[PDB]
Amino acid sequence: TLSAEDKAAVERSKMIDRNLREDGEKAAREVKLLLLGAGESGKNTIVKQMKITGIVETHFTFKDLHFKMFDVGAQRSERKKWIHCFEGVTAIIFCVALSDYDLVLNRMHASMKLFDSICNNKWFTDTSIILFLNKKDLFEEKIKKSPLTICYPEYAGSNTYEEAAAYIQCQFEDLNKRKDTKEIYTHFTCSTDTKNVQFVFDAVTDVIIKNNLKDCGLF
Amino acid sequence: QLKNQIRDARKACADATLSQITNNIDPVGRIQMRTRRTLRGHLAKIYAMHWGTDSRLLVSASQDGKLIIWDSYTTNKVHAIPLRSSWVMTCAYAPSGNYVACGGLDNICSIYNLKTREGNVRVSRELAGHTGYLSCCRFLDDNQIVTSSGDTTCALWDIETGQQTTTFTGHTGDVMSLSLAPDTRLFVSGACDASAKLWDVREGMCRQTFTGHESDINAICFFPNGNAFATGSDDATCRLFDLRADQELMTYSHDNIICGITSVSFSKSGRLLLAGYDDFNCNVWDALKADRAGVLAGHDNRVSCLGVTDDGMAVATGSWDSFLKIWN
Amino acid sequence: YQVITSLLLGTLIFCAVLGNACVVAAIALERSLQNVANYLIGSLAVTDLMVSVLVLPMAALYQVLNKWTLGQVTCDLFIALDVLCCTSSIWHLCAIALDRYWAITDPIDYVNKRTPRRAAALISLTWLIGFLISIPPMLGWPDACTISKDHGYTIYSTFGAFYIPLLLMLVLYGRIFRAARFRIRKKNERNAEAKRKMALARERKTVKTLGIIMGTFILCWLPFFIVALVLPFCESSCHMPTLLGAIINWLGYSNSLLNPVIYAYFNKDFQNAFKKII
Amino acid sequence: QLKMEANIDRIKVSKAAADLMAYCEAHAKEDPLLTPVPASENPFR
Ligand SMILES: C/C=C\C/C=C\C/C=C/C/C=C/CCCC(=O)O[C@H](COC(=O)CCCCCCCCCCCCC)COP(=O)(O)O[C@H]1[C@H](O)[C@@H](O)[C@H](OP(=O)(O)O)[C@@H](O)[C@H]1O
Ligand SMILES: CC(C)CCC[C@@H](C)[C@H]1CC[C@H]2[C@@H]3CC=C4C[C@@H](O)CC[C@]4(C)[C@H]3CC[C@]12C
Ligand SMILES: CC(C)CCC[C@@H](C)[C@H]1CC[C@H]2[C@@H]3CC=C4C[C@@H](O)CC[C@]4(C)[C@H]3CC[C@]12C
Ligand SMILES: CC(C)CCC[C@@H](C)[C@H]1CC[C@H]2[C@@H]3CC=C4C[C@@H](O)CC[C@]4(C)[C@H]3CC[C@]12C
Ligand SMILES: CC(C)CCC[C@@H](C)[C@H]1CC[C@H]2[C@@H]3CC=C4C[C@@H](O)CC[C@]4(C)[C@H]3CC[C@]12C
Ligand SMILES: CC(C)CCC[C@@H](C)[C@H]1CC[C@H]2[C@@H]3CC=C4C[C@@H](O)CC[C@]4(C)[C@H]3CC[C@]12C
Ligand SMILES: CC(C)CCC[C@@H](C)[C@H]1CC[C@H]2[C@@H]3CC=C4C[C@@H](O)CC[C@]4(C)[C@H]3CC[C@]12C
Ligand SMILES: CC(C)CCC[C@@H](C)[C@H]1CC[C@H]2[C@@H]3CC=C4C[C@@H](O)CC[C@]4(C)[C@H]3CC[C@]12C
Ligand SMILES: CC(C)CCC[C@@H](C)[C@H]1CC[C@H]2[C@@H]3CC=C4C[C@@H](O)CC[C@]4(C)[C@H]3CC[C@]12C
Ligand SMILES: CC(C)CCC[C@@H](C)[C@H]1CC[C@H]2[C@@H]3CC=C4C[C@@H](O)CC[C@]4(C)[C@H]3CC[C@]12C
Ligand SMILES: CC(C)CCC[C@@H](C)[C@H]1CC[C@H]2[C@@H]3CC=C4C[C@@H](O)CC[C@]4(C)[C@H]3CC[C@]12C
Ligand SMILES: CCCCCCCCCCCCCCCC(=O)O
Ligand SMILES: CCCCCCCCCCCCCCCC(=O)O
Ligand SMILES: CCCCCCCCCCCCCCCC(=O)O
Repeated sequence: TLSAEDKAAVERSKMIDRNLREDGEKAAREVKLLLLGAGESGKNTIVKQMKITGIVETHFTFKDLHFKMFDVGAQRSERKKWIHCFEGVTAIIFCVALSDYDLVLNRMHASMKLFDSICNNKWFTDTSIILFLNKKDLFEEKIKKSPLTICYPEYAGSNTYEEAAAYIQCQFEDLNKRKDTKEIYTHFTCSTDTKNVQFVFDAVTDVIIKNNLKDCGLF
Repeated sequence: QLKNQIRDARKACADATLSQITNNIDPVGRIQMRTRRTLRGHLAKIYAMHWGTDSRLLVSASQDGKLIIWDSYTTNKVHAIPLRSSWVMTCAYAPSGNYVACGGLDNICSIYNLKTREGNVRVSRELAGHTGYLSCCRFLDDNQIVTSSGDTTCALWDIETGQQTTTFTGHTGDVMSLSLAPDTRLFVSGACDASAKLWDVREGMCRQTFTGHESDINAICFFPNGNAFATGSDDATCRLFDLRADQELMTYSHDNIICGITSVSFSKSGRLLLAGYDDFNCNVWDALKADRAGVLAGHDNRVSCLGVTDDGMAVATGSWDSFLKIWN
Repeated sequence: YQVITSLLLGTLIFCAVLGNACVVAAIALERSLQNVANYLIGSLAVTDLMVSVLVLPMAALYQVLNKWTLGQVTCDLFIALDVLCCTSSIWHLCAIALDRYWAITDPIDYVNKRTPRRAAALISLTWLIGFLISIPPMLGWPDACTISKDHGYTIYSTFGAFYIPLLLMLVLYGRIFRAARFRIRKKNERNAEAKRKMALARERKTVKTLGIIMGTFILCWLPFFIVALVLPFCESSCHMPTLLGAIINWLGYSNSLLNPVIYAYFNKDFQNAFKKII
Repeated sequence: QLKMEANIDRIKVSKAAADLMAYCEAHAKEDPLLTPVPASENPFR
C-alpha cells in the first residue's frame, strides 16, 4: 500500500485514461462514409469536386458537420475478409457510370452484382446506401447514337433519356432484398459542386433523424 | 504425377492415428477457469494482442487508432501510442521489449520504439513495399521482421535498412496468419487456398504444402516442440499437421459449432489447446483425446484474439466488445 | 377487509420495487446501455425506486390504519418527501420528452453536442424545481395528515408541478408528431402499394406510441391534480366519497411502476439487455 | 519446385504421435493452466 512507484504508475494510468477518453470524445463527432465503386466510375473526380496506397481518407466540413470519407478501391483483394471492419458506417456511397456500354470486361452487370453483394451483406443491415450516377452527357450521346437493347436483352421501350434513366433508377433500387430497414438515396451527379455536397448532407441528416426516431420507437 | 506420388507416400505411411495411442491415457478432466482480471481501456473493436517474453506487458491494438501496452499484474496503463491510420489488423511485440509493430488496411505496419532517452513514443520505422492489406508482421530479432500481406507474398524486412531482403510467393489467395517457430529458423504461412506452406528464412524457398481444409484458414500456431502445428478454419474443424510426418494426425470438430474460428493457441506443454470461435465462447480442447475439456464465456460479440504467456501462467483473450479477459 | 387491501398494497409496492431495481441493475451492469437517453431513464427509475421505498409504505400504513400515529414531524416529512418525489418523477418525464425533442428536431446538435453532462444538468434542474416547490411549506409556512389547503400554496404547487410541465410536454410531443409525419410522408404499382402500406404501418405505430405515452401520464395524474385544485376552493362542498378519493390518490402512486414499464421495458434494446443478463 | 520438396526424410506417423505424447507428458508438471495454481504462489491473485 505504502508504495511511491505504484502510486506514480497509477497516476500515469489515470492520465492515459483521461487522454484516451478525451480523444475518443473528440473523434466521436465525425460521420463516417464508405465510398465504393468500379475502377473508373469517377470516384476520384467526385472526391476532387467535393474537396474543391490503400485506404484513402478525405475530410469534409459542410455546415458545421465533419465527414470522414474512406475510399477503398485503390487496392484489390478479397472483400469478404475486410468488409466487416466497416460495420457501423453511417452511409455507403456507391458510384456508377452510366456510359459503360462501350467497353466490355458488360460492366453494368458486374456493377449490379457488386451492388447486390454489398447491399445484402450481413454486416450492413442498418447501413444506408447513397447512389451516385456519373456522366449523363456521355450516356445521352450514346443513347442517341446507340440503342438500349444491347445491354438489356429482356427490355424493350422508347429511347427517351428520361424514360431510360427512370428504368435504370428503378432497376438499381430493385436489387435490394430488405426495404424496411434501409432506404436507397439516388442522385444524378452533374458538373456542379454544391449540389452533390448538399445531397450528401441531406441524406446523412435524414438517416440520422430516422435512426433517432427508430430509437424513440416512432419510426 | 508428383502430387499423386506424394499422396501415395502419405497414405502408405499411415496405419494408425494418435487416437489409438491415446486410448490408455486418462482424460484431463474439467479445467475450470475464471476471469481473474478485466481490462477495459479501448472504445472500439480490438483486432490483435501479443504477450511479452516476461509475461508482464502485453500490447493490444484497436480500431480507434490506439494501441495500448498494459501491465498484466496491476492492470495499469504504461504506454498508449496514437496511430496515423485508424484501421489496424495486427500487432506484435519485441522479444526484448523495445519495438512494437502494428499494421492494418494500409500497406504498412509501422514499428514504434518504446525505450528512448526523451521518454516518449516516436515513430521508428515505416515499411512500405506491399500492395495488399498487411495481415500479420512478426518480430524475429532486433534487426529482422517478417510480414504476411494480402498480396499472397511473405516479405522479410530489415528494420535498419528498411528494404526487403527475401520474398516468398506461390500462394493463390491472400495469406492471413503467420507464426514463428521457437528457433526462429522457419515458419508457416496460410492462405485462402485451404493449405499451409512452410518457409525457411535462411534459404528462402518452400519445403512442404499441407491440405485437408475446405474453406479459408484464419489462424496457425506451432506446437511447443516445434515439429507440428495447429490450424483453424471457417468450417469449425481445426487440424493438427506434423512437419516430419507430412500428414494430418487428427481432426477437431463438434456438432454444436457451425461458426468459424479466429485464433488458435497452445499451452506450455501442449496438453490443452485454445480456440476462439464466433459464439462469444472460448473452447479449451485436449490435444490428445480430441475432447472438449472446457468452455469459457463472458464475451458479447465475437472473440478476436487469444494468447498464452510464454511462462504459461495465464491466458489473455480479447473480443470485439473491447474487454480483455485473463483466465488463470 | 383490511387484510385484502394490505396484501394488495404490499404486492403493488413489491412489484414497483422489483421493476425499478431490475431497471437500475440492467442499466448499471451492462456497457451497451450507457447513453444520455438511457441515463435519463435510469434517473427516472431511481426516482421511482425512491418513491416505492420511502413514500409508498407510509401511505399504505396510513390508508390501512385510517389514522396517522407517527407524529407531526413524521407527517411533515412524509408530505414533503411525497411532493418532492412526485415532482421529480413528473419533471424527469418532461426532461426525457425535451431530450427526445432536441434529438429529433436537431441533428447537428445530436452529432456535435450530446455529452452526458446535459443529462446531469437536466436531472439537477428537475431536482432543483422539486426542492423549490417542496421546501416552502417547511420553511415558509391533529390525527389527520393532510397537505396544506392554502389557496396560494395549492395554486402554486398545481401550476408549477403539473400544468406547466403538462403543457410543455404536450407542445413538445405535438412538434414530434408533426416532424415524424413530415418525415414519413416525404410493376411500379406494386412498389407504390408496398411503400404506401409501409408508410401507413409506420404512421399507425407512431400514433399508438404517442397515444400510450400521453395516456399513461394523463389518465394517471390529471384526476388527482384536478381534485387537489378543486377541493380547497369549495369549502361548502366537501362531501367527496372516501373510496373515490382513495382511488384517485393511489392512481398517482401506482403510476410509479408504469413509467419504467413503458419507457424502459418496451424498447427492443433494453429487453435484449435483459435476455443477455439471464 | 515439387521435385526438390518431394525428396524429404519422412518418418512413421505412429513414431511422431509417440514423440508428441512423450514431450507432452514430460512437461505436464509445469502447466499452470492444467493444474490449478494455489493463490499463495499465484501472482495474478
Ligand atoms: C378502439 C378499439 C379498442 C382498442 C382500444 C383499447 C385497447 C387498446 C390496447 C392496445 C394495446 C396497447 C399496449 C401496446 C402493447 C404492445 O404493443 O406491446 C407489444 C409487445 O410487447 C408486449 O406486449 C410485452 C410487454 C411486457 C412489458 C413487461 C410488463 C411486466 C413487467 C412488470 C414490472 C415488474 C417486473 C419485475 C409490441 O411492442 P410495442 O409496439 O408496444 O413497442 C414499442 C412501444 O409501444 C413504444 O412505446 C416504444 O417507445 P418508447 O417506450 O416511448 O420509448 C417503442 O420503442 C417500442 O418499444
Ligand atoms: C419489498 C421490501 C423492500 C419493502 C416492503 C414493502 C411492503 C410490502 C411492506 C412495508 C411495511 C409493511 C406493513 C407494515 C405495517 C403493517 C401493519 C399490520 O397491522 C398489517 C401489515 C402492514 C400493513 C405491513 C404490510 C406490508 C408492508 C406494507
Ligand atoms: C394489481 C397489482 C397490485 C399487481 C400487478 C402489477 C403489475 C405487474 C401489472 C399492473 C398492470 C399491468 C399492465 C397492464 C397493461 C399492459 C399492456 C399490455 O399490452 C402489456 C402488459 C401491460 C404493461 C401489463 C403488465 C403488468 C402490469 C404492469
Ligand atoms: C434509500 C432509497 C432512496 C434507495 C436509494 C438507492 C440508490 C442510492 C442506489 C441504488 C443503486 C446505486 C447505483 C448502482 C450502480 C452505480 C454504477 C456506478 O458506476 C456509479 C454509481 C451507481 C449509479 C450507484 C449509485 C447509487 C444507487 C443509484
Ligand atoms: C422498511 C424499509 C424498506 C423502509 C423504512 C420505513 C420506516 C421504518 C422509516 C422510513 C423513514 C424513517 C423515519 C425518518 C425520520 C425520523 C425522524 C426522527 O426524528 C424519528 C424517527 C423517524 C420518524 C424515522 C422512523 C422510521 C422511518 C419512518
Ligand atoms: C459517466 C457519467 C457521466 C454517467 C452519468 C450518470 C449520472 C448522471 C447519474 C447516475 C445515477 C444518478 C444518481 C442516482 C441516485 C441519486 C441519489 C439522490 O438522492 C440524488 C441524485 C442521485 C445522486 C443521482 C444523480 C445523477 C446520477 C449520479
Ligand atoms: C387552453 C390553454 C391551456 C392552452 C392549451 C393549448 C394546447 C391544447 C395546444 C397547443 C399546441 C397544440 C398541439 C400542436 C401540435 C399538434 C400536432 C397535430 O398533428 C395534432 C394536434 C397537436 C398535438 C396540437 C393539439 C393541441 C395543442 C397541444
Ligand atoms: C391508470 C392506468 C391503469 C390507465 C391506463 C390506460 C391506457 C392503457 C389507455 C388510455 C387511452 C388509451 C389509448 C387511446 C387512443 C389509442 C389510439 C388507437 O389508435 C390505438 C390505441 C390507443 C393508443 C389507446 C391504448 C390504451 C390507452 C393508452
Ligand atoms: C377525471 C376526474 C377529473 C373526474 C372527476 C369526477 C368527480 C368530480 C365526480 C364523480 C362522482 C361525483 C359524485 C357522485 C356522488 C355525489 C353524491 C351527492 O350527494 C353529492 C355530490 C357527489 C359527491 C358527486 C360530486 C362530484 C363527483 C365526485
Ligand atoms: C396496477 C396499477 C398500475 C393499476 C391498477 C391499480 C388498482 C387496481 C389498485 C391500486 C391500489 C388499490 C386501492 C388501495 C387502497 C384502497 C382503499 C380502500 O379503502 C378501498 C380500495 C382501494 C381504493 C384500492 C382499490 C384498487 C386499487 C386502486
Ligand atoms: C431481483 C432480480 C434477480 C429479478 C430478475 C427478474 C427479471 C430477469 C425478469 C422480470 C421481468 C422479466 C421480463 C418481462 C417481460 C419481457 C418481455 C418479453 O417480450 C421478453 C422477456 C422480458 C424482457 C422478461 C425477461 C426477464 C425479466 C426482466
Ligand atoms: C430495503 C430497500 C431495498 C431496496 C433494493 C434496491 C436494490 C438496488 C439494486 C442495485 C444493484 C446495483 C448493482 C451494482 C453492480 C456493481 O457492483 O457495479
Ligand atoms: C438532491 C439532488 C442532488 C443532485 C445531484 C446531481 C449530481 C450530478 C452528478 C454528475 C456531476 C457532473 C457535473 C454536473 C455539473 C452540473 O451540475 O451541471
Ligand atoms: C380525464 C381526461 C380524459 C380526456 C383525456 C383523454 C386522453 C386520451 C389520449 C389520446 C391520445 C391522442 C394521440 C394523438 C391522436 C392524433 O393523432 O391526433
